Amino acid sequence: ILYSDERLNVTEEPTSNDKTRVLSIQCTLTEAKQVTWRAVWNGGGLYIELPAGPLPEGSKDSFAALLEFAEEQLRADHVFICFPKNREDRAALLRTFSFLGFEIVRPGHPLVPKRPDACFMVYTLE
Repeated sequence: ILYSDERLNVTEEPTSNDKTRVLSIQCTLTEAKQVTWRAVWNGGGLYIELPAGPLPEGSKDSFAALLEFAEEQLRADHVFICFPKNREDRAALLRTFSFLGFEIVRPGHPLVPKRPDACFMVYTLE
């Protein structure tokens, strides 16, 4: 099931009556920016994973908007945003998002704890 709203179209891909699920959110260049996003649903919170998307050349107001909509429907709060470290982008990203009151953490895999260089952020009903 996929619906399209104001320049935003999402497709929900559930799996069984348990466990996590997979969802895709596509945002159009409403403000001159179009990117394909990938988000996985984990429990009562939304998860955002950036496999390979244009980090730079994007505003911050757009991100906040998509966050408000998703939270409305899902009615959740625990939203996480994880993206790589291209060059000059994560700085301002936290500068604004910090207005919410999230926590900064880094990924740690049993094989490769730190190396991929992926900034992970986790926030909940503040």
